[PDB]
Amino acid sequence: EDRLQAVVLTDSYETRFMPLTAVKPRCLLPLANVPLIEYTLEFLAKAGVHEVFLICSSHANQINDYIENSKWNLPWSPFKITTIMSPEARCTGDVMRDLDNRGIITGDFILVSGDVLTNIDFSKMLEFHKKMHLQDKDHISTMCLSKASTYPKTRTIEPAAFVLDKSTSRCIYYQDLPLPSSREKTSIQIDPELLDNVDEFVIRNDLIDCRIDICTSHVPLIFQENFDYQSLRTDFVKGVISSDILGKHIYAYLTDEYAVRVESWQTYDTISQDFLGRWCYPLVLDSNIQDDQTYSYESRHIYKEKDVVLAQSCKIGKCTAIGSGTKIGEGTK
Amino acid sequence: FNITETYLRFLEEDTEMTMPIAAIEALVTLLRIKTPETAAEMINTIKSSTEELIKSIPNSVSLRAGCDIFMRFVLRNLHLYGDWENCKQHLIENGQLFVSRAKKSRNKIAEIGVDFIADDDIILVHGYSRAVFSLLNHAANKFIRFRCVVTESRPSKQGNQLYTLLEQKGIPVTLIVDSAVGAVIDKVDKVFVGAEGVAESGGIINLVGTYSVGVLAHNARKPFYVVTESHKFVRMFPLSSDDLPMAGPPLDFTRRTDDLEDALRGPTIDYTAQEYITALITDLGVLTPSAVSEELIKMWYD
Repeated sequence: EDRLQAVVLTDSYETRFMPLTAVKPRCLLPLANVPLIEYTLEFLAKAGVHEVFLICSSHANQINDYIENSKWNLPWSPFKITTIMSPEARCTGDVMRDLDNRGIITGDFILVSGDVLTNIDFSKMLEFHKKMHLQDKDHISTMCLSKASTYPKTRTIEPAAFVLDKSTSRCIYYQDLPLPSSREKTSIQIDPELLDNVDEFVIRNDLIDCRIDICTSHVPLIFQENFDYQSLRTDFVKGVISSDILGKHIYAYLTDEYAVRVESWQTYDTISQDFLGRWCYPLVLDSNIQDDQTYSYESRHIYKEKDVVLAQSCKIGKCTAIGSGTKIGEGTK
Repeated sequence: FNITETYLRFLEEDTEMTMPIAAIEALVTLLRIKTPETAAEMINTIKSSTEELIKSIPNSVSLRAGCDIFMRFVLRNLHLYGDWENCKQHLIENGQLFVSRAKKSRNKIAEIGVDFIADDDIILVHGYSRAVFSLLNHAANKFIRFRCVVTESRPSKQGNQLYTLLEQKGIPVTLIVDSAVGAVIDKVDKVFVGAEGVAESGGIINLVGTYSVGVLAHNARKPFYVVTESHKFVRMFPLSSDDLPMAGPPLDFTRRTDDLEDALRGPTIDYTAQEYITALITDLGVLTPSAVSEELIKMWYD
C-alpha cells in the first residue's frame, strides 16, 4: 500500500494558451499570485508520494532554477525532485517510451496530466483501486470523474459523453463534440461490443475532466507495444474498450464533490473563482503553503495579505483578494 | 521647596510631556533635597506638600493618585533591608526614569493596540487624552481602514480643539453635538473614551459626559473602550451613581436674576460603572476585566 512514485506530465499543453507560453514555462505561471506547480505538489503530498518526477523540455533551465529554489530541494522532504530532460516537441506516447527506456516504474505509479487542484481525499480512492485490482489479474488504470453543474453549457472543448455502468464503474464509450459552439455535429455514438455483457446501460454527458491517473506496471509496457497511441484519452481508452488486449478492466471513479482540471482561459477563471469561494474544503490561501506567504481571512470572502494598503472610501462588492505590498488610491469600485 | 509653582509652570507645554509625569518629577526633585535617609524629616514634608497641592487643586484627582503611587513605590524600595545609600540612589534615579518609562509604555501600546482595527470600522473618540490620540495617529501610520468622529465637548472648547488636531492629520471628520450622539448607533462600530482616573472596580473618572455615553453603548450593544497609560490609579470607590471631591458646584439652583450673572452651574466631571466597559487598553501587557483591583491589592496590601 505504501511507497508510491509520481510522474507529472508538465509542459504539454503549450500554444493552447494562445497569447502566453513562449518565453516562460506553462506551469510556473501563478494561479492566485502563487505558481500552479505548488498546488499540484501539495495535492501529490496529500495523496501519498515518495519520489517526484517532472517532464520538462520547453524552458527547462528556469524550471530547474525554480526546483532549486523550492522547499522540496532541502533534505526534510519525503520526496526528491529529479527532472526528465528530453528533445523538443513530442507526444505522450513518446514521453512514455522515453520513461520506459530509463526504467524507474514500480508497482502502482501515479501519472498526472496537466495541473489539478481538488479537495477530495485520495486514500479511500487508493484503497478502492487496490481492492478492484485484487479482484482480477488484468486490471489497468484509474480515471477520475465528478458530477457537473446539472446542465452542460460552458463546456465546448471537452464535453465527453460517458456511457457508464453502476455495478463495476467502467467506461463503455468516449466521444468529443463541438455541438454547443458550432451546430454541425449534435451527435451520439454507441458501439455494440459490450451490449450483451453489461446490461445496465446509463448514458451520461454531465461529467467534468480531471485527468489524474493511478496506473499499474502494465501501462508503460502497453505503450511500448502499441506505438500508434500518441494520446491517452481519445485513442487509448477506445482501444482498450474495443479489445486490443482481450479480457481487461479500467476504472471510472464517481465523486459528488468538486474536481476540475485546468484547460483553457474561461475555465481557469472559473477555477480561480471557486478557489476564492469556499468550494474546496481545506484549500485556502490563509493557511500559507509557500512559507513566504502571509495571507489572512476577512469577512464577505475577502483575502488580505500582510503589508496591504487600501485608502479610505472605496466601496467593494463580493470576493476580492489582494497581494502583499499593494498601494490603492481613492474612489475605486 | 515649592511644588505649586512647578505645577503652574506646565500649562502651554505638554503634548511632549505629561502633567502627572511632570508632577511626579517635581515630587522626586523635592525628595532629593531633605534627605531620603531620615524618614521623619522627609515623609512628613512630602505629606505636607501633597496637602498643599490638594489645597491648590481645582478639578483634578490624578495628581493625588500619582503622588500616592510614588509614595507606595518609595515604601516598597526599602524592602531590601541592606545599606541605606544604594536605595537612596535608586530613589533619586527614579524620577527622570519615570519620565523615560512613558515613552516605552507608548511604544508598547503602539504595537499591540494596532491589532484591534477591523475592515471598514467607524470610530468615535471622546475626551482629551494623549494616549488615545497617539493610538489613532499610529493606526494611521499602520495604514488601516478607519474613520474618525468628533464630539462637541464643552469645558473650555475641547471638542473643537480635538477636531482641529485631527485636521492636521488628513483624516475626514464630522462634528456631532453631545445631545445628538444618541442617534448615531449603527454607523459607528466602536466607542472609544479616554480616562483621567481608574478606580477600584474599573470605574472611570473623566470629563463633561461619559456615563450617558456608556449607557447609550449598553442600549445599542456597541463595544465601549477605555484608553490609558499606567499612572492613573486611585484607591477610591464612589458612593452614588456620580460623586467626586469637587471645588465647583454640585447642582446649584441659582437665585432670581434678570441681567444674567450666574447660571453656568452643575456637574462637570462624571463617573461610569464597571458593567458598561467591554475592553480596557493599557501598556501592562493585555488586561481588561478586574485587573486594576488586583494591581491595587498588590500595591497597598491593606
